[PDB]
Formats: sequence, C-alpha cells, structure tokens
Amino acid sequence: MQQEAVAPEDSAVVKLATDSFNEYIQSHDLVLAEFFAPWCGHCKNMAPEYVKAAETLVEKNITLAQIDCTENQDLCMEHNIPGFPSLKIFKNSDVNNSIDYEGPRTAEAIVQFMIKQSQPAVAVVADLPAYLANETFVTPVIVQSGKIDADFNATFYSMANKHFNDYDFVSAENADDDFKLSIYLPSAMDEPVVYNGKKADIADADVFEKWLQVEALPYFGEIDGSVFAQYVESGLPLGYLFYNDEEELEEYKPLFTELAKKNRGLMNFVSIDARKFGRHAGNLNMKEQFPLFAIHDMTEDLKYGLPQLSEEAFDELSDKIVLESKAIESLVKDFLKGDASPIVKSQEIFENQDSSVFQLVGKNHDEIVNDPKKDVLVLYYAPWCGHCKRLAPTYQELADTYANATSDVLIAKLDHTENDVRGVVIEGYPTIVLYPGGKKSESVVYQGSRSLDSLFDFIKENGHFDVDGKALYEEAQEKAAEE
Ligand SMILES: [Ba+2]
Repeated sequence: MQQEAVAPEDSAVVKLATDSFNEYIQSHDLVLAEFFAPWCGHCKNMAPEYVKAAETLVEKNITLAQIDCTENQDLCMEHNIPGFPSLKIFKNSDVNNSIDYEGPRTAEAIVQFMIKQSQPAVAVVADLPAYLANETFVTPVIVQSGKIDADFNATFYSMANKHFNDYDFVSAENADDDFKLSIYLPSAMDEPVVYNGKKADIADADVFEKWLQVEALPYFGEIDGSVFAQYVESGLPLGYLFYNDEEELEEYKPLFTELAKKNRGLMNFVSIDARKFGRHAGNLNMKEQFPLFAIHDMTEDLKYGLPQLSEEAFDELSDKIVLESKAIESLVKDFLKGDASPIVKSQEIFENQDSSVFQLVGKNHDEIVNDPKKDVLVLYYAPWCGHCKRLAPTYQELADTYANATSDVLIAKLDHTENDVRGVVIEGYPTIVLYPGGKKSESVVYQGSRSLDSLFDFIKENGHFDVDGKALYEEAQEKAAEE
C-alpha cells in the first residue's frame, strides 16, 4: 500500500494511548513519543525513518512510541500538542518533563539525538584538558571550575538541563583555584571566553542566560533552522555569507572569523549554504547571486549588502562571483558606524496606464505620499488576496470620483508583496492609510468597512482639504441625468 503514518504494529515502535501512556512513561526512563494524526502527509513521510530508528534503538533500552491524537484527544490536550507530527522526549520516567525534538526526521538524526539524551547533562571531571582534547566538539562547552559555591552550582546544573541540547556543560571543581565560568568555542578551544566576575550576579539564572545568549555562539558557524533562533536570541545584527560550495566557504572563513572576534558583542556572522537556502536572499532583499554578503538588523528590520549585478548582467556572467575582502570590511565598519544605506525592495516604477488609481512602488512611495498639496490614500495589497480584489471596483470608482472633479486627492495602491515601505506595516491586506499633508500627522490608518461611503467620509473627515466625495459623488449622478 501507499505509506501510512502509523508504524507497522509488529515493529519496535510502541503504540500508546490515553489509558496506557502514564504507566508506560513512568516504567521507562527514556521515551521518544510521536503525537500524530493519520491524515497528516508529513506524518506519513517520516514513518519509514521512525521505524528504522526504533529498530536501531531497541539495543539501547530506549523506546519510540506513537500516539494517534485523533483517538487520544485527552492526552493530546494534556501535552499541549500544537500540530503533527510532534516528537517529545520523556526523561526520568516523568510525564511532566518532556522536551521537543525539532531536528531532521531521518533515522540517523533521530538515533544520534536519542543517544545523546541518555548522557549526563554535566560532565564531572578533574582532568579538564584531557576532557577538552579527547572530544571534537560541535557546540560551545560551558565549564565551571575552581572553588564553586553551592548557589552557583545549582544554577549551573539548572542551565545544563535547560540547555542540554545547545551546549555541553562541564564541572572541573578544584577548591585550590579561583572560580571561573568559561565558554570554549569549537574553533578556539585553546582559548576560552571567561565571564567577568560579578560572581554574585552570575548565580542569577537571568544574568547567566543573557551571558550565554551573546557569548556562546560560534564566531563563524553555519546557520539553519536548528540554530537560527539562537542568533535571533543574541539581540544583535546578523551578517550572512551565502556560499555555493564548501571550497568557496573555506576562502571566506579566515576573514569572517576575524571580523566576528573583533565585533563579538556588536554583531554576528554566519555562513549559509546557497544550494540549501538561496531563497533566503530575497528575504534579505538581495538578488540570488552567490556568494553574497548581507547584514540584517533584525531589531530594526533593515537590510544591507554589497552591490550585485543587474539580472541582465548576471545572466550574461561566464565567471565565478567574488566578494572582495576590503568591500566586506568596509561595509561592516560602515554598518556599525551608522553610515551605510539600507536596501529597499522595489518593482520597476510603472510607465503607468489609464487608471485614476496610481500604482506605487517602494522606490517612489515616499515622495508621492509625502507631497503637501495632497490628500493621498494608499491601499497596501497582495494579489494573493481575495479581499483586495473584491475592493478593486470600489477603489476604482473612488479614484474616478476624484479624477473627474479634483486634483486635491491622490488614490494610490502598492503591492507590498513586491515593495518595501517604512513606518506603515499592518500585518494583513487590505491595509489603507491616508496621508493628508507634509505639515499634518499621518496617524490616520483607516478602520471600517471598505464601503465607498466610509472611504469618502474618511477622506472628508481626516483630509486636509475636506474634500466631500459623497456630495461630489451625488453631483456627478445628477449631472449625468443631464441636469
Ligand atoms: Ba566540594
């Protein structure tokens, strides 16, 4: 048959239900539970890999279970299941400590993650250099060492537990040395980042958290879903190097590792695989032309990057693209100074056609919307949007009402899907803002039905020129009656 989400009932996988779950978790110390619905295609896509991991994992006295939520709603509510599939790890035979699996749903990724969960949250050692030399680490290593006080120790363990799948935690206690808290980063293992001893402070878990959010990031690692939130959680701008092959990345690693060490505290730098993630470039409003270097200020949502080819030039490009070191270096220091121009996404300005409705792009938006001789209505839209299309004939008859009788009003539309705009970012579409004047507040976002009269009255009531479009509409109608 075609592949189903439920595992074959004779496999290593264990079927768990409302009345059997608790007894099962609390007699088994490490359990991966899949909360699924049979109608779910991603649940079907992963079943073969789930079974293949469950097999590989019997060996280790670690269970993989399945709960079908369409039959176990009580259970799915109790575990707060948001969607399918949901993979939860129950540890220590306790149905109240679970964590989410968020990694690749492949057999190999699932067995690796589950074996890790059997390992202690803290490595308790005396010989620390042996420990650090023996393992090739892929994540930062958080080490407490020296004379460790009880209060800090509790915080440390609590963090080891909370951050179990983010960092490795080591306790190298030595009552003859001064306390240290250190981070070892994978590229610079012979050179820890040591906390700056407000020691009473660092046993506060918030102080501890904030320190980690910034300091416990590779200087120049690879970004992806598993780790993106960590870069966002630092609170700091993100530099992206898009690369299209590992040999090409290897050319940029030394410069970006230096730039990263230099500006650690100020921004981050990540490598990002163009083959896997080229798409993301438009998200940074860059062209998909790699390698590329861009900076995203996430807090401000401004985007910056190094100039690229026009799409014409690029399509006649017989050469590898190179980013010059100096241009990269230049943009970084400019960005961090405040000198550096964000990139604004825009369609080509329209040659424009016989509509009274002005079609704006991100390029020409401000000039026109700002102009003090106005009252400017802008409809922000997407063509992916029924309601915006619904409105079209109303928006057109509103534009015609004014075009006929006055120049004191501009009625305009911008496709937000294809054009950045600043200061006016309501989530959905349609969104409508009225710009009355360059010595007038904008704070006139429209709420209401998009009815013609609501819109006429809006412009009338909140417009600098008090243009009474209703009256004016009534006029046209009588004059059309040859009157
Ligand atoms: Ba002791």
